[PDB]
Amino acid sequence: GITGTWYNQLGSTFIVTAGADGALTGTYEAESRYVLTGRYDSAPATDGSGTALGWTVAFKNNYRNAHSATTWSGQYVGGAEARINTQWLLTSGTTEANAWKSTLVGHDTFTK
Amino acid sequence: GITGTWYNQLGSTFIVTAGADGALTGTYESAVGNAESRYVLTGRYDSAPATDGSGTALGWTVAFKNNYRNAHSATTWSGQYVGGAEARINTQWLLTSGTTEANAWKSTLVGHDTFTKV
Amino acid sequence: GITGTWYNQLGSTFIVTAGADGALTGTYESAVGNAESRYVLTGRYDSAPATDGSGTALGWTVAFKNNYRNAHSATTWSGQYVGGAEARINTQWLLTSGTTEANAWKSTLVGHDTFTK
Amino acid sequence: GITGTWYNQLGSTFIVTAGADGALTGTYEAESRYVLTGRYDSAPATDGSGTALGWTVAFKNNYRNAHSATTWSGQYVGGAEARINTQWLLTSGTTEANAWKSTLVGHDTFTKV
Repeated sequence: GITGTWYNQLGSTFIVTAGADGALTGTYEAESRYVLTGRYDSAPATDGSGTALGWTVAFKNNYRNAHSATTWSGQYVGGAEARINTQWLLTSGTTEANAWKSTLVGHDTFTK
Repeated sequence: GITGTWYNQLGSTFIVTAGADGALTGTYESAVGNAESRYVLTGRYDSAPATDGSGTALGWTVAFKNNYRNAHSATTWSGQYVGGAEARINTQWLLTSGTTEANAWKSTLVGHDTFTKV
Repeated sequence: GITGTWYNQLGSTFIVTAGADGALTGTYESAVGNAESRYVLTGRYDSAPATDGSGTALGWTVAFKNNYRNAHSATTWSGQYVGGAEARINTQWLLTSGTTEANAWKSTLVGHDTFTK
Repeated sequence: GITGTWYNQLGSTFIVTAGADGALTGTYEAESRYVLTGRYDSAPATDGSGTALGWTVAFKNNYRNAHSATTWSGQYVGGAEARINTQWLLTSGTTEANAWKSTLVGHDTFTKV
């Protein structure tokens, strides 16, 4: 149930395809569209546990470059209403003097 | 630059190819935890970084499933590449395990990794 | 405002008083009632927040050790108070457990809690 | 052992006094001095385990206000070269429109040297 169009809390849209080998590929939202790549556990447990996954987006496309990248780590939860629960790290490229403030942390919840 | 073999402070091995689309591909082998042999990684990087001395932002994911064993978990590394006589990849990571809704609050570990050439 | 009784998404109880000097003191309730699961908290907040609608920055710590149990672990919450009337406290936390040097890479959990008054 | 003057890799002086009832009090460094308050495990294991700790500093004093606070979470590793390893979270006050980018994360290592 991972393959699909997902939306987070701020109307961002993630279109993902989950290959049977464990690959995740797709798009993050024209000038605002970006490539995404990740991996997921293609053989989760069955004690009712979520499926672990993750992905990465570099905020560079042919229209802009913000010099940074975000990784989302979390799990897909199946049920009457499917969701993906994640936490994320965004890192910006900095000078070494500035490295201490290069990384933001947050959380996102996605729904179809 | 980024392409090559790196080692973190625990001895884990990171073998990467940085392509010109900004794709990261390679394998990861962990010196710790419930992992054995190599795992597939996939990632992205800024392939047109600032020319100002700023590091190179990157990120990647490893799901710890291979033919040897499955830890039902995935890790992401977010950080930057700093070139030079002692080139480095400084990262922070999130490790999420599959849990039941009830146990979710203890699903995610956080830490930092430093990768160097030896 | 910040002073009062709050609870997070899992029903845990936080009893906090904000001091005139930016001090935060109070108690963490794991169960509603049980005293064996009652823990001392302490923190700091911004006693003079910006006037443009920004929240109020805050932080606090709970070490999981009282008269009855010692988990050998400690949690810190970082986040902000947002008043108005819905009034919410939004945080991120870090829980560390004492470990050997060899297992330090698995000593800290991370998450987010939201509080209701 | 915990009580003392600690320095991080970036300079900053933290002065902490450890209390027998698990409390932590001190200052982060006069217009750049701030109150720090925290807790720790005053009965740690002797199996080689580190002592769990946490503290908070809100960056307002009688001179300045940055509208931000930081929490540190980690453990004291005593022994030959006493050290405190930590992960930290800094939050600033934001509108809740800028809320997704209100919180920075990093790690700090402290020595008495």
